[PDB]
Amino acid sequence: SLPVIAAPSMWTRPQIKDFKEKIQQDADSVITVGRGEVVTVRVPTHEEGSYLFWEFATDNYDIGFGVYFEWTPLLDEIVPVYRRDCHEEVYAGSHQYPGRGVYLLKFDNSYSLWRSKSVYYRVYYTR
Amino acid sequence: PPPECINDALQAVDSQEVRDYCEKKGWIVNITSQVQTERNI
Repeated sequence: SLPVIAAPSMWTRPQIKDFKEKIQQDADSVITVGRGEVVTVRVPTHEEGSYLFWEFATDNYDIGFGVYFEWTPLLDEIVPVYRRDCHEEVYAGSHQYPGRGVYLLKFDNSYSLWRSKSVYYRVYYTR
Repeated sequence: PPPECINDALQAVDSQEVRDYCEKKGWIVNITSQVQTERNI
């Protein structure tokens, strides 16, 4: 049979100001998504069974967010892209590695005609 | 330390401190600097 993929986990936590100021230290962890733009963050390949952790937030507005997995071009839909209010709270989640491959974090502003978004993000994995 | 257990913990108690603790013990690794970015319109 084809691999069964684990359901992702998602949660929020209330301290956004502290997150941003912490993430602001590394300037490359903060990216501007232009009007009508989609920025895809590609996480380096890791071993099966591990977990990817992601966190993100924005300043003044919501942004579209989803997660796909690219096998070592087959893609799987982990977290469907949807708009989140990550300006109100820090958004975080996790997924178990189905196999060896690249994770794609989609920050999707494509619906926004007049507004650029500032995205503060961070990622971990388990050894 | 099972990854499944690290995962379960981070849902309930999530904080910078817990993440720091797990990173010190070598359980999790911060890869944010090692990513590639692709920008489409």
